Amino acid sequence: WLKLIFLPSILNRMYFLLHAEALRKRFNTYLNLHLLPFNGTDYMPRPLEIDYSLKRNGKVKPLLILQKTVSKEHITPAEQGEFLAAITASSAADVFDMERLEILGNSFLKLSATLYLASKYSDWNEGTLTEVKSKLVSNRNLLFCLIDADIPKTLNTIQFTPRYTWLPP
Amino acid sequence: DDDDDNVNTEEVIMNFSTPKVQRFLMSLKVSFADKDPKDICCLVFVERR
Amino acid sequence: TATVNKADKSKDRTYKTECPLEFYDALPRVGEICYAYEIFLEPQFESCEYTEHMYLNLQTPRNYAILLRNKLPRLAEMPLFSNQGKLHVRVANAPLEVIIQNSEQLELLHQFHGMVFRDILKIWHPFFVLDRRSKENSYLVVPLILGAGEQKCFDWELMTNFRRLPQSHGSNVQQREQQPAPRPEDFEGKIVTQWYA
Amino acid sequence: KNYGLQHAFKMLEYFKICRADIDKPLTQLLNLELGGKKMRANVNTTEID
Repeated sequence: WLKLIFLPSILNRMYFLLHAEALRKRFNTYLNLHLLPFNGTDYMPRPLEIDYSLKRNGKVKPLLILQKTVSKEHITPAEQGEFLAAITASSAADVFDMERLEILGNSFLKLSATLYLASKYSDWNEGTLTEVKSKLVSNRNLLFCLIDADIPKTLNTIQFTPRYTWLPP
Repeated sequence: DDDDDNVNTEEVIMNFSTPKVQRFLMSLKVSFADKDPKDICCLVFVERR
Repeated sequence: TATVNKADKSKDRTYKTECPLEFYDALPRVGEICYAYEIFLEPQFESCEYTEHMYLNLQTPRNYAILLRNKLPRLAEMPLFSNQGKLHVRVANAPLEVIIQNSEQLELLHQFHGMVFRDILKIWHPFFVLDRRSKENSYLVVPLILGAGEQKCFDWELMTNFRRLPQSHGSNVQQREQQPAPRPEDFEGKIVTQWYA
Repeated sequence: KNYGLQHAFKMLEYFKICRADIDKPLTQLLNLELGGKKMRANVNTTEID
């Protein structure tokens, strides 16, 4: 009885854990990184980590992201828990959310859109480049280009209230 | 009797009411024990305003 | 190009949610191989006089698994927070492969699975119905017991006994006179409730 | 965070945010060219100095 008390939470978490695993395998396959020993059949998913930052919980140090960008020896496997955190929205009152990854993702998206536009339309004034960049990274464009990827059907965005708004398997 | 006020309120209510009210509360509890608030919709008819 | 849709910045859309591919069509079938993944709950809190009961109970080998026709991938360890501390939950990587050769056996399995939510957790709703369509989000939860050796087997006696939770009824003196004397053994490690209170 | 910018650039091709081209693959965005008529690479350095 005591073990079964926790069953709804475990089932709800395994739902989105399987969703995140599917996303992880799909993205690793798209980048041809699925054949790596880390991401192959020998993948050991690391345990989920609590985000304690959440409210309800001389010399320059080299930057890690660039260091693994220029060298493949420091490429780390894309964690399943990280993908679950990306899926889980803040509205779902879970122990992790999507905001911290969203900051880095938004900055990278802005940088990449800027570089792409500057390389594609180097003969434009900065007003139109800024306008086009704002349109590209706008909420509507991201919404549409994620809806056409069948991602929003697997998001975790509602609070878990099993007795009220949940359908058991 | 005790210090737990949450059960003290129920105990004093059940001890300071006529059997009509006590039986009414017991029926209300056994009819809507752990149900969904969206699923229950009931009326209570009494005489005086 | 249009600027009409720039005003409603706080819009939202309705999306048809889809279960993970493993959960879809995961209803175990008669005569087909099925996989059960035991769920292990590991208490992290230190045992004390107030956390003794959970810390001893959750380490018992009488765990429950999840039955699927599909094979689950390796799952990350998950943390859970009870009132008396943090919990670590892991799903066994190697599934338990068993065969179902009887129709009423599967019926009993699904009956127990439905009973758990209907009575033990009280997630049931009047319009809820046991699902046999073998479609989205269809899998069972089965209790496990120790058999021969380290291998585990289904708790057939529990689900053949607990099709529904017995209703709590009080016993008066006259009918308590001839009732058998209570024994310590049938009262050890069980679930009891106060019908008089 | 897991695969660096070179591998992350392919996501924008996957999400169709940035349309790819034969001349300029998406993985070479770090090779940005300050191109166009706005440069004059034949100017000797004394004019700049």
